Amino acid sequence: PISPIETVPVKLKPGMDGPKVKQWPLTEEKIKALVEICTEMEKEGKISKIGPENPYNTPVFAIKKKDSTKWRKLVDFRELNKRTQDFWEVQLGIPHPAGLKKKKSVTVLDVGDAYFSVPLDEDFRKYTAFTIPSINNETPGIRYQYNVLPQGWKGSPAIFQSSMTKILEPFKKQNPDIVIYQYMDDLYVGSDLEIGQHRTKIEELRQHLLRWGLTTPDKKHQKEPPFLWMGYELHPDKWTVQPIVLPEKDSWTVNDICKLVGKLNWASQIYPGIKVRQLSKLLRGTKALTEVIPLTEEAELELAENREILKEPVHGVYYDPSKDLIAEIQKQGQGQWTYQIYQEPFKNLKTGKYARMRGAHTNDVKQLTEAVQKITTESIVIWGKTPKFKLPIQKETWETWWTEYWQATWIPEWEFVNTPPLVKLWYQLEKEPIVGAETFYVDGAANRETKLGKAGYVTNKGRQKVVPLTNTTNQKTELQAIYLALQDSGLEVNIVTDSQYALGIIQAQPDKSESELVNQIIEQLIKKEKVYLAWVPAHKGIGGNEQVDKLVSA
Amino acid sequence: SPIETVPVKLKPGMDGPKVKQWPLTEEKIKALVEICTEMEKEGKISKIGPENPYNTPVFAIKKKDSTKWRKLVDFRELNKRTQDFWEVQLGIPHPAGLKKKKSVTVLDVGDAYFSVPLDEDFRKYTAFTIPSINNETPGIRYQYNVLPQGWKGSPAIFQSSMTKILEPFRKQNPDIVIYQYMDDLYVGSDLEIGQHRTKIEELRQHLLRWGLTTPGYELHPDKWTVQPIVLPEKDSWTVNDIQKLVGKLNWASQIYPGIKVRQLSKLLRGTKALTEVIPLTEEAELELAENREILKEPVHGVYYDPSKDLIAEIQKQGQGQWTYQIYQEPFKNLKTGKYARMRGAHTNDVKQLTEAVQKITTESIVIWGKTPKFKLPIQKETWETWWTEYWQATWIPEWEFVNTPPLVKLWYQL
DNA sequence: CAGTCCCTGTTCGGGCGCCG
DNA sequence: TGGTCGGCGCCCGAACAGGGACTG
Ligand SMILES: C[C@H](Cn1cnc2c(N)ncnc21)OCP(=O)(O)OP(=O)(O)OP(=O)(O)O
Ligand SMILES: [Mg+2]
Ligand SMILES: [Mg+2]
Repeated sequence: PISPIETVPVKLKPGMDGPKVKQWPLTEEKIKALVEICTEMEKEGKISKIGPENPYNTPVFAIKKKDSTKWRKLVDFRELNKRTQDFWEVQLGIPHPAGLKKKKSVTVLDVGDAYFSVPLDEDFRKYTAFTIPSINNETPGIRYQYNVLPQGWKGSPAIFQSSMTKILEPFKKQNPDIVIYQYMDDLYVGSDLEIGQHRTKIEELRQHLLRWGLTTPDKKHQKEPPFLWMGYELHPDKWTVQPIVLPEKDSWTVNDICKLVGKLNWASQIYPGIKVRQLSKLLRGTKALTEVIPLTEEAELELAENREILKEPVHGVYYDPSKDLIAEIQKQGQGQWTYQIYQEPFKNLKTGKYARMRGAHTNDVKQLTEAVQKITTESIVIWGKTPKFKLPIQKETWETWWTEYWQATWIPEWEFVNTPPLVKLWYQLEKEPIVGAETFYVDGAANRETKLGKAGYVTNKGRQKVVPLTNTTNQKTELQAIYLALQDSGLEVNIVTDSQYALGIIQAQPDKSESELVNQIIEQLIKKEKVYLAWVPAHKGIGGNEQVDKLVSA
Repeated sequence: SPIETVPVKLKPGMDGPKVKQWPLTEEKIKALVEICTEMEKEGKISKIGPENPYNTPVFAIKKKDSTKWRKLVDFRELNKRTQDFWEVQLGIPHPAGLKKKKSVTVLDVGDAYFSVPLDEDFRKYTAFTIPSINNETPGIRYQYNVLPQGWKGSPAIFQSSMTKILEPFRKQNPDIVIYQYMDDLYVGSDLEIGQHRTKIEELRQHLLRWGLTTPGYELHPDKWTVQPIVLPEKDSWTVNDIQKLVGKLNWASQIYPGIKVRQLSKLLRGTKALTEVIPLTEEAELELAENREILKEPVHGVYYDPSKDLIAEIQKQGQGQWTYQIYQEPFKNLKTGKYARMRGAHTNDVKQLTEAVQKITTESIVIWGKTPKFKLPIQKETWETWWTEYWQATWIPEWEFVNTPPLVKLWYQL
């Protein structure tokens, strides 16, 4: 029936009315159902019939449920929602199979017509008015309104969830040693008691819910391990995701690629080393999700590559609060990375990827940090703690990167993991001038109205050179100039610059950039055996400065 | 003595806070929870539901050398939405006396605040959502009935009944200056700790059996103040070794307009070789020690306008070295200092940067009764990740994240 | 001084996945 | 025939935002 639980106060958006839209024709199938449902509800009192006095109306329909055979009534409360107040969603995130701890006794149990058991505020009921049309569409349609939370109303969730808790509170309060991973209406009930005491207690829970108006129909996995929960299969000692079929085709569209990458993304939590950089890059050209995109070799692999990883069946284990938490990462290639968390050598709790290209000029160590970061986070959202790491970077590569970096950066208790490809800097700029080294004086300008420009330098050996520029910027110049001074320099150099832009970009020790030019600049710096770089206040009479700037001018 | 509740309006033209609660350790959830239950079991708070569109983040802080915990909420979002209440209507003068005051002492007493009901029509804004590990149970909400610590109005109201509680001392000890910020109370004096510390133990029993309860302690920020802009001393001066001191003394000019370049700038005009040692002039070398004479003479133009926001930029100088510049306007730093790693501490960027951010601010207050908007040198995500781990100040200053390298070897370096 | 440009970040929202 | 809602993840794009160098 309907539960006693007190209802939740809900107002409309200040100075606004209720819905008032009609009903679009529905198949004779739906209607044939929408009725059979309502009859049952009305009689059960889940909704009362309304007359002329209710000046409101919103549209409905039905979508089939999982198993099917049964229908789900839904109301297009789109409008009402916009017109309703706001709510503070109370579902913070999602639980993770890898977060469950070992239990001697587990069971699960969805709740029957959840939404339709929780009372909906007396007043608001007006708006929830809707109409069930007929077959021939001649005789007027039947008009009703809800008393219990309607399916698809901007607030239903938060209210159901809120409600439930309050309802379970007493039971939880009186049986602390029982855990209950509640998700909306689905209930995960574990404990460490014997089949006896446990199933005994389970029943108590069950009657208590029913007592409060909540139904636990036989759709409750008992001694049914593998319990089905949240998309996984809960075995006594391990879990896993359910069938994760990928779409096998020939003519690919943006939509497809989307349902693909997404589906793979779901996998990435357990099947190690999934990757999508290439496939999802295939979705930069904002277009119709119907628009046929061309699959590229580059990515054609990434598909079939991952398509293989999914052939191997896999599983994960659960959490032990006694053993420590390890996280180890590896570099999958193009700025991508794959980590796996665990406590036991080849007993993976969870696995995860990371391919966020942050910035325009970065390095592996920069990324390898924002990984630790991302990991640290979720590992707390899941285990409420911070995992020790195993990093493919040398205790010293790091020691260097921070004591020498200007910004503050940190990485939790970790330890080296010798296993390529290892991480490291590809060049450490000289912190002092290299004696007996053709000290260069670089610079380059550009006209912002013609988009043309010049770039060049000079040296303590008089050596002079300059190059013309197309569409270049007041920026592209300085660089373009630093680019040559390298190729026009041997193992040991000494370039001096006025521009901060390029100096800073360089001091970052980048080794990855979408900036074409910057690439070579780096690559060159890698070939050189030593390079010093200093800065001088541009446009102020300074030795060597003058001449260079002077030379390149328009 | 709890009768009257003061009406509080949200600065019209606005709306309330709606900031999501972020991840917390399991030590902290089991924390807040054991707190938030007692706090409800004594009506300071009351559970609430999802029909309330408001939220403000929270958390705990095990107190330094104090085994017990202490709740805490990031009301920064509220205070910014209820300033006119505690700004225009309930302003604040200028307690300059503590600045110069020998030895000060910070004493937190916000604990009192809870013995004063809060405007009901307002409470709906003090909403905060405790969370759950691995997301077992949905968020557990709440609301305030009394005065929430860390709120700026909280003191702004209690301010009255406070003064009164303090007369049996303030007047019988006019020497000692007493200030109140947020949840903290300052006891600036001009005596020795052999007394000053014992005088605090007296201000304790006064506040104790008067109703309130209070959980390198002392401070004397004046015994530090600003710092120099020190220059390099050599017997030799290379091309660059000069091209540097020149560039620096170029920016150092915008702060001090009385610095000269020409004599030390003409030391070369050709594409000279960087390492060519060239100590080269009578007037240039005289100029050096001159521009060097200006860096001893504290700048001019610094006018502290309490009608604008204090900023603060900082620098990572290796080895626990952090340099800052408290300032309201471009190149006019009403104060600048340097922070050195405390004794015994380990090398951890954030752990430090924070401690810094704090002292910087602790000072800021006892020197302007305000907090500066730090322009941090770290990565959002990095900061946002561990900071909370190291904090301890019952308050939380504004802050932004920026990235800009040291090209003029920092006028402040060492 | 402004009015610009470059270049670097942040935010927000859209589409899909997964859960109920 | 395809149409609802709340959570979170990911990718991407767009709208901002702030400095530095120029110009006017
Ligand atoms: C409907 C609600 C969660 N839910 C599931 N799907 C939807 C949807 N499309 N819109 C709104 N809510 C949705 O309950 C979970 P569900 O168990 O799927 O349906 P029910 O109301 O509990 O009824 P029964 O147990 O007989 O299946
Ligand atoms: Mg159900
Ligand atoms: Mg230039």
